Amino acid sequence: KKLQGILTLGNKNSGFIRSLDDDKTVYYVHYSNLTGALDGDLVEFCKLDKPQFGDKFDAAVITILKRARILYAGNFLVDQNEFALEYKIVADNPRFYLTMIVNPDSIPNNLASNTKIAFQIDEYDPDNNLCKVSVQQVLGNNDDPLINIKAIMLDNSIVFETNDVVEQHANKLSFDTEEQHKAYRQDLTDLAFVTVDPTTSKDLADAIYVKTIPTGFVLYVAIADVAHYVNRNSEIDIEAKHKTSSIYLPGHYVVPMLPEQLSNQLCSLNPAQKRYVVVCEISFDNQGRIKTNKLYPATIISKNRFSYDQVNKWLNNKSELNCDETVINSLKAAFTLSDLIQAQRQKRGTIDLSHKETEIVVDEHYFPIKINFLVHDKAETMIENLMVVANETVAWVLTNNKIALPYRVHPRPSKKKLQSLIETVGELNITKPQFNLDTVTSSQIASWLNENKDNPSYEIFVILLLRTLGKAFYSVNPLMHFSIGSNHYTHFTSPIRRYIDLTIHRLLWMHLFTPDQFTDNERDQLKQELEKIADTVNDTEIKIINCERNANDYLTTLLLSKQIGKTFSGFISAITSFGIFMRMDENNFDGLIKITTIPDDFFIFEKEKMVLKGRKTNKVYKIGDRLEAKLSEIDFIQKRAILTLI
RNA sequence: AAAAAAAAA
Ligand SMILES: [Mg+2]
Repeated sequence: KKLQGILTLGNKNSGFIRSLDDDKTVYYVHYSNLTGALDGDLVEFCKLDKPQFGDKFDAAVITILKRARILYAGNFLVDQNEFALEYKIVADNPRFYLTMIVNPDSIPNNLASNTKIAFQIDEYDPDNNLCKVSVQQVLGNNDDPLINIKAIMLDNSIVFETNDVVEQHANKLSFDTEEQHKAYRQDLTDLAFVTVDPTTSKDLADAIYVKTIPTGFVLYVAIADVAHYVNRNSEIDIEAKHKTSSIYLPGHYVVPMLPEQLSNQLCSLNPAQKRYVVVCEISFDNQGRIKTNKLYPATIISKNRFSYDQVNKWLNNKSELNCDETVINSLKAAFTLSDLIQAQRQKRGTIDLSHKETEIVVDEHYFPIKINFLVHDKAETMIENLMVVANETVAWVLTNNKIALPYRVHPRPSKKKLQSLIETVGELNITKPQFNLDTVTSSQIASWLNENKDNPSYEIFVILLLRTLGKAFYSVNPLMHFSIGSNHYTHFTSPIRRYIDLTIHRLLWMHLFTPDQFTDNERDQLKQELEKIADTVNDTEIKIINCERNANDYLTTLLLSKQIGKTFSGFISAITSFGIFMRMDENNFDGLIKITTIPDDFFIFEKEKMVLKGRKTNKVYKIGDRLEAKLSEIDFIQKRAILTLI
């Protein structure tokens, strides 16, 4: 018969097709055999008669079954030649390789050159890779960095435009004063809950209070009661389900999963306002082992809105925070519990995969200024520990009550991927591990990292381990979370900005808090949808991560384009057939050193060790080597910084 | 070129 699979385009816009079969078989397809297909398209293909060159079969596309996109971002150009106007579009995406004939009836008379637009394909000629396109949206000035970020979101299918019906529905909502007197809702408004968040955030989902008892501690994790305001399958909910999460882009810019009157006002646990929450209350003994837990709706008043910067500076006795003594005692008790919890998590097995992370600072016109390294201090570590224990507790409560739910899962990595990792890292003098590769535990990977922290190449070690370990995702099947270290885990603590957390809250309400206010058909309708919700969230998480990486590259190469001629030190992060990727120390960005212009020899890529070796002199470039290199150009088409060795 | 845990965002 005929085969079917998804096309992925890479270097030079050749690529491969991943079949939909059981084996997920991979076939190579050269540019010349794409027959009009674009990156991400689902295609029908045939396997060519020609004998396999090696590695895998080569393929050709027969037809396109379903396009990955309907709109594409691009730059519109107009010029006058003779007495006739000429239109051109240059697609933002370098994998959009078709030559475009612009339908003139789609061009407003007032559309000026160098305007970012979105277009659709009206027709295509598979034999010449030329197509007719129509402008569908005018986005704005092509030189404005914010317009390019919005184009990137559009190119990744990420909704960002205001939805007028949804904003009007959200503006109708208000605080129901009578909800707090419900018998099922515990009044906790006297307790000294507080919030600790980055200084600029206005969506505050979580508040904490920790009390000491003679036998140990009681922790209160209060999470904004989003399900109270957002009814399932309402206009607001449907839009939230489409987004699946809030998006945070550089420089301030947030696309919220929920509109602002909810995300930053009615649900945000803002200081001094009465707010409805769902509380996970956990009592601990003096060893930090969970003794009991209860979940229940409540009312709170946050007493203080703190930043991470404020709490960390207070920790080092440099400055101090203006709050009641009950808050001070809760914060001190929260830190004691958090250090204690951290110790219990390491004992049970948990993999600390921390590494360098960055953010891009932009000015008032969205132009990038500099790159900052992020820190993850005690206060951020403290909140993280309390949020993890609540998430894990809720996962177990729902499982124990036999309620189907979406877990946050992370499977054990395969034996083959680990062995591949082991060989790669031996050239970096990372110890060979002693554990069994089929059975290796979280505890054993953590110990393995530990016996190597002082190695100069520990940073790239963690990078390679992170790729070996792979993606976490959501699943209704009760799979383990290998890197966190638990057999059951979910996302409960952030429903203002993640749709899964909202779903978890709904499950709590419908099965445990007020099952009597819902019918069995409501419970079964949600149960039947869980796997589709997990699928959409997983698919959209990929799009968001790709969107962030596009924006990081666009903004970082735009910033470096003004620093041509500076020399940067760094280390080799990857070796490819077309050259070396070097990660620059000062900005954590990978630049490309093209193979052809490496000095002193002619270098050949050898896939065996993933090195470049010089045909004479035996010079070897390998992953991890320290380098110094010159910034020679910015490739604005592919958004790669190109470097030359010094 | 390829890709990633956790947490607050
Ligand atoms: Mg928070």
